[PDB]
Amino acid sequence: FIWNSEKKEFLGRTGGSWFKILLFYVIFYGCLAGIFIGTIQVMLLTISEFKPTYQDRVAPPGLTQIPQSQKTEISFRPNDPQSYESYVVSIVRFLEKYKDLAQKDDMIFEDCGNVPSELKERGEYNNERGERKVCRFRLEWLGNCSGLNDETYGYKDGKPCVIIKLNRVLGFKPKPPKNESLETYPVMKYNPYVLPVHCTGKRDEDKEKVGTMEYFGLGGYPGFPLQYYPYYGKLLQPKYLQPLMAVQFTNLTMDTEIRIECKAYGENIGYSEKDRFQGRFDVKIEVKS
Amino acid sequence: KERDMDELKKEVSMDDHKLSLDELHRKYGTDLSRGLTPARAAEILARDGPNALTPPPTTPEWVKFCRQLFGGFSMLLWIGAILCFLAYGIQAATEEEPQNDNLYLGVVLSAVVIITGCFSYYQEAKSSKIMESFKNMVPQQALVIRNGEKMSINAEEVVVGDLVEVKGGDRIPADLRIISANGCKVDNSSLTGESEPQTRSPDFTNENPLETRNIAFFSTNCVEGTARGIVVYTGDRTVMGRIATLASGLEGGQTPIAAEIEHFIHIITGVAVFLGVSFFILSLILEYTWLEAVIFLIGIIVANVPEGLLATVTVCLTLTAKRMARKNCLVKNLEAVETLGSTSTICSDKTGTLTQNRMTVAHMWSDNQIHEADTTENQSGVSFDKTSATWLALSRIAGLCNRAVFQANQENLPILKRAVAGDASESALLKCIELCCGSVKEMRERYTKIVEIPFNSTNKYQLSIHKNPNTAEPRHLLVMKGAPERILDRCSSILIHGKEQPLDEELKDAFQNAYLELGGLGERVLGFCHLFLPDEQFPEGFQFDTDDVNFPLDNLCFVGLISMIDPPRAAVPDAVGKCRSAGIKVIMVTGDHPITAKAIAKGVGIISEGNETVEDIAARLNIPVSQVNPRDAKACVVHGSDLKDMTSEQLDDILKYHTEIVFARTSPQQKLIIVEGCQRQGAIVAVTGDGVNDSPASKKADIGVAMGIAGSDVSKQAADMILLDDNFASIVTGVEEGRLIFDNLKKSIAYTLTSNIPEITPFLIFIIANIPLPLGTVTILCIDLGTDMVPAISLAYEQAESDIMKRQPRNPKTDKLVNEQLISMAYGQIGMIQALGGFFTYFVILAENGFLPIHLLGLRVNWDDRWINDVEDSYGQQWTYEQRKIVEFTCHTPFFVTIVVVQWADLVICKTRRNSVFQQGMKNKILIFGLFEETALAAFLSYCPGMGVALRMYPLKPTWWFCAFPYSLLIFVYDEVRKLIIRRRPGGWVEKETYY
Amino acid sequence: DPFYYDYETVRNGGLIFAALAFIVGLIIILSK
Ligand SMILES: C[C@@H]1O[C@@H](O[C@H]2C[C@@H](O)[C@]3(CO)[C@H]4[C@H](O)C[C@]5(C)[C@@H](C6=CC(=O)OC6)CC[C@]5(O)[C@@H]4CC[C@]3(O)C2)[C@H](O)[C@H](O)[C@H]1O
Ligand SMILES: *[C@@H]1O[C@H](CO)[C@@H](O[C@@H]2O[C@H](CO)[C@@H](O)[C@H](O)[C@H]2NC(C)=O)[C@H](O)[C@H]1NC(C)=O
Ligand SMILES: CC(C)CCC[C@@H](C)[C@H]1CC[C@H]2[C@@H]3CC=C4C[C@@H](O)CC[C@]4(C)[C@H]3CC[C@]12C
Ligand SMILES: CC(C)CCC[C@@H](C)[C@H]1CC[C@H]2[C@@H]3CC=C4C[C@@H](O)CC[C@]4(C)[C@H]3CC[C@]12C
Ligand SMILES: *[C@@H]1O[C@H](CO)[C@@H](O)[C@H](O)[C@H]1NC(C)=O
Ligand SMILES: *[C@@H]1O[C@H](CO)[C@@H](O)[C@H](O)[C@H]1NC(C)=O
Ligand SMILES: [Mg+2]
Ligand SMILES: [Mg+2]
Ligand SMILES: [Mg+2]
Repeated sequence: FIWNSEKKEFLGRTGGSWFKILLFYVIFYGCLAGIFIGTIQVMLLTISEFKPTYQDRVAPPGLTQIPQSQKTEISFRPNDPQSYESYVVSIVRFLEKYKDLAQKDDMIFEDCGNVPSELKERGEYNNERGERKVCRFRLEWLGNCSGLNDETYGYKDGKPCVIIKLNRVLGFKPKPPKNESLETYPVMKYNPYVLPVHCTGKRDEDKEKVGTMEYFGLGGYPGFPLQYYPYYGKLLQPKYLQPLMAVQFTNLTMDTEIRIECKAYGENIGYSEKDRFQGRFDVKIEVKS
Repeated sequence: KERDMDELKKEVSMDDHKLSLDELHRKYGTDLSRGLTPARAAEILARDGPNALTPPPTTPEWVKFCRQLFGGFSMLLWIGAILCFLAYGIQAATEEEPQNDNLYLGVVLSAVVIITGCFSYYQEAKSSKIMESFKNMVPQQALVIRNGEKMSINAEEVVVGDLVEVKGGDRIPADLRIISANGCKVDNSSLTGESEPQTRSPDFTNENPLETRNIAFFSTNCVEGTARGIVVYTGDRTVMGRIATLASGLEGGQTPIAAEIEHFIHIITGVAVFLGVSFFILSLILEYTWLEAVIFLIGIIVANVPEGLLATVTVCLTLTAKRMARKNCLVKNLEAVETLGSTSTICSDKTGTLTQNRMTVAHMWSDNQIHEADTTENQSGVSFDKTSATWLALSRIAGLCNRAVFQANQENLPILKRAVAGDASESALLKCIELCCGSVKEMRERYTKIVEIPFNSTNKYQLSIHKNPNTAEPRHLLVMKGAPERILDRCSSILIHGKEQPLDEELKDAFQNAYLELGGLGERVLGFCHLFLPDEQFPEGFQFDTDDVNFPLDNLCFVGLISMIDPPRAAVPDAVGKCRSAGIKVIMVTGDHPITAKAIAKGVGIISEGNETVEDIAARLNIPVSQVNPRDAKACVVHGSDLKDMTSEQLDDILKYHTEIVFARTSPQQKLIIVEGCQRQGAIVAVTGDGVNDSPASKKADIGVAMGIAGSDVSKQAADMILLDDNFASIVTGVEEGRLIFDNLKKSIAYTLTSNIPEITPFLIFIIANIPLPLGTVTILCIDLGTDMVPAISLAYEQAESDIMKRQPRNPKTDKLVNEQLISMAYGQIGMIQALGGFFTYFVILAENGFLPIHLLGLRVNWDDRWINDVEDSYGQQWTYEQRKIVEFTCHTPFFVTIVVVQWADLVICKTRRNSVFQQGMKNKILIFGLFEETALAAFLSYCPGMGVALRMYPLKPTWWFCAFPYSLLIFVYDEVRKLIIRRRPGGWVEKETYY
Repeated sequence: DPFYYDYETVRNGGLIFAALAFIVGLIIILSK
């Protein structure tokens, strides 16, 4: 029945007219493709080259960590050099963008304050102005954690440390909580021009509290200086260096795993209970020896 | 060794019937006058088995629910479910999402199999119930004679070889060898097919025991007279029992629709494994480990499976079946609805099927003229002119001389279908007079019967004499009926228009050739005569008895003839007309006598006028019958006598070279052989039947059809469809309905099959170009089982695109349900435009949200990574997991909505295969509703609160809804011009490549 | 702020739509 492979004269199944149909499908599928690209082209006419057409999805930016772990977890032996190597290299390449000889140009780089400062507004989001300068970030701002060449350098080898970073959003201008700050634990008085961040063991119940935490920020404030905002997008600001802030855990119980959460506070900031990375942060660390 | 058993059952029977009664009883060890001894009787009764058929060997338990759960389509969904379950099992290789995905899916497939199973099951069950309600078996106790004494015992207690007496009305308890009889006419109507009651006698008549008069048969009622007989056969060993067991023992065969679906499945799974394998290879050719490649393989295959279309087909069929039932046409089985549509040959039975199996007045002789009466069950015909006085005289003769009287409870009943106690002919005549001339009650009691002579054993004249009811002349009225030649012997005067005459050979032979013409017409003729009496010679007080000649039995006044036959059912002739019109070949298969069979055949239009049999030619031309070349004969009446000596090639030839065929005098086994013979030709056969002789035939046919009332029980059990109202015209509607539901199935199928392109492609190019997954599993389900359901059903309500009863029956080999063309449309063309629409919407959403399409490539690796929370879009922004995943889910919803949008267009063009939508039009209301409910539904799932929590389906921004729009319009405009070109050029390249 | 979308209102529209769209469907199948 299906032994119709080839005979006089049809190629399996029927091979008289194969040209016609194939030609047809070539024309047809050609046209379809054309039409598709057509619609995708006009669609592409309607997106702004500067700002994305919808930002409502990234609205509460998230807090991220230097050594993004398999699942939020740094577990390592203080001794074995290969124990922490993955993390160490992650940090190494992360801050490789931040070195002082990497921001050489005064054409595209700008030296901002040594102290947190008011937001730097550059024009509008069009191209009338040139490509915007980008504010410098010197690794010295985080002391004892990547420390330039000066210490750690085990980068926590004795006791654990993680840099937290804020997610980039084009146009986003962080508003820190008012000087009427509804109980934000222990923090400096530099609320005017800094987006604050603080770390805790468990969220809002009992905790296996074991931690002493030291923070390194711009000028010493545990947060993000407003001067680096707003972000102008990859087109208007390539080589844009965003603020980094480091958190070192000095006192911790070594052979036990305890969980840490870092919250960033502000009105412009928000948290989702479904997204544990939205506005907040989670890290499980166990340093075992 | 049951093969052999059935091999002896397909062979026509034998008997001992021709024996000297001396030798008969010598063999059976019995006394002919005294029967046998009670001890002996109970000795045999418990020696074998009581007189009754072993109950139908079939009693499938409700465990037969299981049947509905498999077949072949539910098999496809089963292996699908299993594959998904295996896939998730393999996804137990890790910590894995399918808690909402693969197990969800496999369980859903299972749910569809089980639910569709339950539905179809419930339907067939319901039909079985309504059939059970028809079962009424009354015990009828047989009359035996044992030790010389007549004893009436339960019929099941009758043994082999004891004397039995049967009387007027008695049913024949078991197979008898008549030893003695008086005026005994048994009704063989359902068993052998003989229309008129056959008389039974001691004497051996025909070599074939079925036609002989010295045997009486189980399940046949004795119409009249009385007879004695020795029981030759008891229980299952009887004739009707052998038939019944053959019938129980036959095979259904695969229904045509079921086969078409099998082939359909072969196509679907074909593309399924081609895609699955080719992409398995392709996936390995890139990166993904065998694990991932296998998951993709199971993925693509399972995705190719239409879960919805099992429901939408079952519902489709059920709808058509519902209409069938509304018309009092019941289908035992669910797929049995289509079969008529595929039928190229109808083998029909004669008595009780094509005819009413009720002796009825056909033609009458008045004033040397033939007037046809109305032979229809419903009286839908033409009444004769009853004004003439000759008819009045005649009608009084027929009404007055009879033993026929209506029974106690027949008043409200229609005069025809109402019961009557009397002879065959007497019943016909009684009903006829009670109909045409008014009532026979006051009419028969008007004239008072003095002395009557019942039918004599010889000469069969029946006379009676009454007093005068008129006011003018008070002479005694004499009346007599009898066979035309005998009454012609005793008649002199003839009446015309109310005044007398003697007989002249001109009109005497006019009567002779009228009698030979009506007799030749297949009808049975009766001479009707009357004579007034010379009341001067026979005074008002004269009491004449039946001793000497009181009345001048000669020189009487011959009035006329009344002829009668069992007529076709009113609806029949037109119906056979339509079936022939639709190109179905009608073959009559009857066990009746050829002389009547041919006449009824010509009457219902199975043999058209002017078509000559071999013998008609031989007769007209005055030559030996052997001379004529059979090619010159279009029609043939095949005697069963020859049918026994016939071979395969011979019967094949008869069926091949004759257009109008009647097999007469054919045993049930031979009916089976004829059906099988039409099936050797590779054609779809439908059988229509009444009695037990159609049991093996109706079973073997691709579709059997019983008669709900005039049908017997065994053949009703054998039938795949029953006619409750006993209307033959239903057959026609049947072939129309099934012919239509074929087309609509295509449409439905096509529609659903179009959705597998825009459904499968997302997971395809997900693996290929490494973009984030455009369309999820839940969305895909909302399409397959959620939205498309109502439209895909609504398609079943589509109407005839042209006159279907015009077109020839389909060819099972050539014309297919799902064929290479359909797939070339659904997968090849329309499905593709759909897919493109979908992806377009996808890119509009992602590009608007900040991921430009070109940047979406390769992204998935990091995109699907739960722990990368800085993910660069085209604007340099950083997305977490849940954020971008919410855009992916809010990218699944618009892909789903887009599918709906393009299924609008698809549903409107799938409505019509050939006609442009501007012709056939939107008159389908369910379809409109389908569109509304569909869109409403999609809108709901997008926008209902917490659906992003439940289904990961998010509200669409309004502009989204329109991305799909031009693609739908393209689909519509495209197919419309295809269905324009096809109309304009029916050569045709578009018609050959596309029209499906 | 461009970081706010009236989803509740589009949500309301689509639903109110789904409501009419359905009951107009029902009028249609019930032609009396
Ligand atoms: C890149 C890829 O993505 C993830 O899984 C991928 C494979 C597998 O997991 C699933 C879910 O189980 C598959 C599944 O097999 C088959 C489907 C059920 C199939 C359908 C049949 C049907 O009828 O409807 C749809 C088509 C795609 C499908 O809908 C899903 C899509 C989600 C996905 O999750 C994708 C993992 O992260 C994986 O490790 C990584 O290789
Ligand atoms: C950074 O690390 C240095 C060690 O190299 C710390 O220096 C010590 O500081 C403590 C007071 O906290 C003194 O008692 C020690 O004598 C110091 N030792 C050395 C070698 O400097 C320094 O405190 C760390 N700074 C922070 C902010 O953690
Ligand atoms: C000639 C006619 C019939 C239609 C041809 C198609 C082109 C010219 C038009 C018609 C439909 C249109 C699209 C439908 C609506 C979407 C959604 C919106 O968010 C951006 C614009 C966008 C992407 C449109 C771009 C241009 C489009 C593809
Ligand atoms: C037959 C053809 C013309 C189909 C036309 C139906 C279109 C125009 C209908 C069907 C579904 C409808 C949408 C469903 C969702 C709502 C959300 C609401 O907040 C604003 C309008 C909006 C977005 C509707 C606009 C009109 C809509 C897209
Ligand atoms: C907040 O209040 C403190 C005194 O409680 C004051 O010293 C400080 O300057 C205030 N800062 C702002 C921003 O108002
Ligand atoms: C750190 O913890 C140890 C033991 O838990 C304690 O003795 C020590 O004082 C702590 N260091 C501080 C408080 O600086
Ligand atoms: Mg059958
Ligand atoms: Mg019959
Ligand atoms: Mg599908």
